[PDB]
Amino acid sequence: PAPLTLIGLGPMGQAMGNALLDRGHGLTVWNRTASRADALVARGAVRAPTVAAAVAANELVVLSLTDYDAMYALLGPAADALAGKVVVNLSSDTPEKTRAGARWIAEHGGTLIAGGVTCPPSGIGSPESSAFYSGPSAAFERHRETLRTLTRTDYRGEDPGLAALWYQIGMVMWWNAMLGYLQAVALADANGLKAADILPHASDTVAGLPFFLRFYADRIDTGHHGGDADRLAMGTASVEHILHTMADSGVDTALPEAVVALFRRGEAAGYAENSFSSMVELLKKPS
Amino acid sequence: PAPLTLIGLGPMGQAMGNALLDRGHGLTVWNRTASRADALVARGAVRAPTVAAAVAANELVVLSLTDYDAMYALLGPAADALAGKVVVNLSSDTPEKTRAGARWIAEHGGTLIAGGVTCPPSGIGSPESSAFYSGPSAAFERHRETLRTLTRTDYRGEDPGLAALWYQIGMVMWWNAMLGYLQAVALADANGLKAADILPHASDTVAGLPFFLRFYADRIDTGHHGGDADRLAMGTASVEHILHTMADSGVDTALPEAVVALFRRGEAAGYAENSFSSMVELLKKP
Ligand SMILES: NC(=O)c1ccc[n+]([C@@H]2O[C@H](COP(=O)([O-])OP(=O)(O)OC[C@H]3O[C@@H](n4cnc5c(N)ncnc54)[C@H](OP(=O)(O)O)[C@@H]3O)[C@@H](O)[C@H]2O)c1
Ligand SMILES: NC(=O)c1ccc[n+]([C@@H]2O[C@H](COP(=O)([O-])OP(=O)(O)OC[C@H]3O[C@@H](n4cnc5c(N)ncnc54)[C@H](OP(=O)(O)O)[C@@H]3O)[C@@H](O)[C@H]2O)c1
Repeated sequence: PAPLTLIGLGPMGQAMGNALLDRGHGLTVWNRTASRADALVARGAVRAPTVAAAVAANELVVLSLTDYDAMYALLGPAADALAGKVVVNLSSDTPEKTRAGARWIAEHGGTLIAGGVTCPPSGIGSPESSAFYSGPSAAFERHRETLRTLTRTDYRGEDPGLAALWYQIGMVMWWNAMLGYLQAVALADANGLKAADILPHASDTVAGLPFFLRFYADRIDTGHHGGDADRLAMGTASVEHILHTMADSGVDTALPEAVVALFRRGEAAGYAENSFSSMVELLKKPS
Repeated sequence: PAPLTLIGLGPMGQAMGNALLDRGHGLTVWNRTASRADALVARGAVRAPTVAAAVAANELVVLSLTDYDAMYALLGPAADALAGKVVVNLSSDTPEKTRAGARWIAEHGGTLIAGGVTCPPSGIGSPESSAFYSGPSAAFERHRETLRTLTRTDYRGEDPGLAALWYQIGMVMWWNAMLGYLQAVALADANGLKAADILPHASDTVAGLPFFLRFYADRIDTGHHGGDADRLAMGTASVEHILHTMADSGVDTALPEAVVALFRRGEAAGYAENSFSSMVELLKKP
């Protein structure tokens, strides 16, 4: 196993450091809050005295930070010593800001590989986990085996904005679903029900969603949103029932209102008799 | 196989009527659009000439209409014939509209059992189909074996609105995830990808949700909102990245702004260093 540097020891960074040590990689770590490296150092990791020494310790530098602005904040002061470094940035950001980070790293002599890890910390090191990757192909294949200690690698191409784009595409569905979980848990609590009580029904509901994703993927791609499978106006009545159920129980309604608002736009565009998938045409319009 | 009356012959009522005839139930049907009963009547179902005759023909009356206002419009003129009837209303609506409907059926001598079917029409009669049920237990227990012809019966309690409540609880996440799929498709199309291209990743995303449902289940229930797996402030940046990715790609941001606004309410309430699950404290009833 190759040696490498890991900067950023939040929930994800902690998990990566433990999985890299599990594999036997000579690991050099650094974190702004130094205390978060203690457990990894006790397991055999080398604590870098500074972030510059961390970068200098290896060719491969992995970052697990909140966003790309934290990269400039951490790597900025000693950016002159980034020449010849391979910076694998596993932080979420937009495709535009991801490209900007790649441009900034190249201008200082390094090369940036963009990554988007699609698993929680407990998923690091497991082969069922995956992560999108885009950036320079040669530098990626040169460090793919080390990156495969963390997750499976899904290389998307040369443009660094690709991995960030793919990460956002899945996360917009994920946050929508999990905020609906909190919304469902809040409704259950107002009626004397726990998250553990609604867990089986909530899990069965989301587990059947792939069948509908497949059924509507083919239909959306033909560009025709016929109301033969479902009628948007019936979806409006359904989400309105959710909203009023929430309000009747005294539960916050901010997100149910936003859902109803989009259906009302679908009806305002004349899509009442078409499938609810027709709203993908409103969603493609700017603003 | 007890006889019963079925009113409401849309796609759901059609499947129930066929499933009942399959098992051998004596079926009286009526629909506002009378031609909808043609296939069921050719199969042996008795067509009632009026809604009054339909209600008077049996003790068990099953409704499969749009909402509970449709029950008032339909049964209102025949409200006298409701005395002694057991109305099993399988239409989806809010718990409160269900409770008002139960009081209305009680005011006219009957008793209402509410049902929340969690399967499409093609699931009716299938063994793995299920429906929530609420209302007076004795009236439900006397007709449970007939209702079990349609789906499995999941009795949830005496409160008539309980069946609708459980239906709504599952539907919050279903619509949130499905609408998010449309958002992902639109973002994908603005960047040269089709729904077929992001379908495998979208399927992985939703199929991995039950792990996160279990992970945050007992944490939310015990009030443990620690930031060992996630900090809310990190999620704020993440949903801000989605929002500006939508904006940069020139697609709609209405729901991404609504998601960002909720996260910022979490920070505003002092939860920035807690897990994102702590936002349930903001969504809860006083
Ligand atoms: N959490 C997840 O489950 C998960 C999974 C996949 C993707 N991601 C992405 O992975 C990244 C890491 O998230 P996370 O949850 O592991 O942790 P996080 O809470 O976002 O923090 C990660 C690290 O960023 C550092 N950091 C943030 N802002 C900084 C700044 N201005 N200057 C210096 N250091 C800064 C923190 O340093 P300190 O230790 O000093 O605070 C911390 O070590 C994010 O981009 C996230 O979207 C999250
Ligand atoms: N279909 C599903 O995927 C599904 C799954 C779960 C449960 N459900 C719930 O099951 C119920 C029925 O589903 P569906 O697809 O059959 O709905 P639908 O197609 O809208 O059927 C509505 C039925 O109610 C009748 N109706 C509506 N308004 C009326 C009024 N004012 N007076 C008299 N009759 C009236 C209609 O009669 P006409 O024929 O004369 O128009 C029709 O028979 C809904 O509440 C739905 O949410 C549906």
